[PDB]
Amino acid sequence: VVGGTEAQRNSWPSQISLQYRSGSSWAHTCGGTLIRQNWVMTAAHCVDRELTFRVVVGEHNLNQNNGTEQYVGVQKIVVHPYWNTDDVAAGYDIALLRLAQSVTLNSYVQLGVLPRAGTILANNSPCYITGWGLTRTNGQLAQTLQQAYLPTVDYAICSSSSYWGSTVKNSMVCAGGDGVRSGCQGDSGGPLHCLVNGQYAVHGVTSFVSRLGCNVTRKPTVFTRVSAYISWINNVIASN
Ligand SMILES: [Ca+2]
Repeated sequence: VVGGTEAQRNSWPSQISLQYRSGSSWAHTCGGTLIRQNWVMTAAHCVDRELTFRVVVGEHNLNQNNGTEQYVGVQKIVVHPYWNTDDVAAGYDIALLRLAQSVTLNSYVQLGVLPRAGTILANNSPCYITGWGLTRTNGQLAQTLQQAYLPTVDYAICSSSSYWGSTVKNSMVCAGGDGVRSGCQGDSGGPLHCLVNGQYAVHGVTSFVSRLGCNVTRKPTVFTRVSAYISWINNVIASN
């Protein structure tokens, strides 16, 4: 997250760190949202590689013991069947991970609240992106979880020529684009939390930014629109 502030430890308890095995250690690669005690919602593109993955819940600082972490292997990966790795702009950038164990809920570990199917937010709706992604374009991952206030940019504006044009689909949510704050590599798969009727819900799964850079004016961060996939999500959990 570029232009973020450090999140309080208990603000976003559904945020997870998706990590891969790298030699004798584990490396953060993406975010995710805990949606059942044994299911995580993330981006399809985060799990294209043939890697070994684990999920960390209750995580705050990737580089130090927080006293709150639970580490769990990934047992099954269900990518949206229409996902195509060579075409992120087509959408469908969403995947569900079944965890090998059910995690224990507490102040640091909670299920993310999902929007009702079909819900579209009004332009300029208040949202926060969270994650441990790069804190600058071509920079390095955050140690501590970051948040940044990224108001939505509706489809009409986001798909206009000076924004993302045809690249953005109505199955996506755009947010930010102020040239200061943005998601960035390593935030992919994580939540966009938006305040609606007094309650934050996870409206987006972080998907992509400009090839030009993370914080680029009129290139808001783009997220898979969770509310476009509620039936798909329910169907997968029901059948697995
Ligand atoms: Ca830690």
